[PDB]
Amino acid sequence: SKGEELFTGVVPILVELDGDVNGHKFSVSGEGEGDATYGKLTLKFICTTGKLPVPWPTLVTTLVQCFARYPDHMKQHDFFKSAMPEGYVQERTIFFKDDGNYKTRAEVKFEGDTLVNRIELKGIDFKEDGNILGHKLEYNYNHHKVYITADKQKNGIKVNFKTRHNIVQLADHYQQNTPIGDGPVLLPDNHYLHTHSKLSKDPNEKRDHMVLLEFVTAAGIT
Ligand SMILES: [Cl-]
Ligand SMILES: [Zn+2]
Ligand SMILES: [Zn+2]
Ligand SMILES: [Zn+2]
Ligand SMILES: [Zn+2]
Ligand SMILES: [Zn+2]
Repeated sequence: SKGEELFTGVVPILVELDGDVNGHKFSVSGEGEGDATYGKLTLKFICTTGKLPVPWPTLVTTLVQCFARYPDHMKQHDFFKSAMPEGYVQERTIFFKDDGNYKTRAEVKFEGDTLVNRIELKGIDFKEDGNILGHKLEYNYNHHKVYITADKQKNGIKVNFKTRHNIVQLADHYQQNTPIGDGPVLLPDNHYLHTHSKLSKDPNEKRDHMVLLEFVTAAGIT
């Protein structure tokens, strides 16, 4: 697709999130770069409103799958790049086992050379002594397969996966992505993305933050 040509090199990224979980409002901003040729994302996130009222790892999935590396034989299945530069809307619900849920809406699109992911998140029904509001999560390495199928009536895709974070907390993620523009997109055969991520800290950063390194690779079609 033509969208694909936009990702041939290193692309700067801006990520922005306004959130409200059980009435606790906050905001996060992040920046870095993506290199789809390697499926590689490197980002640093800051909580601009002070202390994050939820654990950083619970926000990773919310905080740009257009940077996935699609092998050559699968490139006709890359919906995400095909929707660019006009972009796509990503809507998710995340159901935390025995606890609350997040509902999110994001617009992912190019603003000139910058890929911008602008998000709103609302979280409800969380328990005060649950794992999310009680901040009980580890902060290490994860790998999850992200399953994708076409949603042809909406000219987009439907996505599902599970996460697990050690305290273990389970979450079911359900996602729908729809193009912003009216032009043609690639509607994929069923496949999945390997999503491998590592969180860390910047030793010189005083603000509440997260450094993220992520490698995303499409698979599941022989
Ligand atoms: Cl994986
Ligand atoms: Zn925490
Ligand atoms: Zn809004
Ligand atoms: Zn493992
Ligand atoms: Zn989790
Ligand atoms: Zn994997």
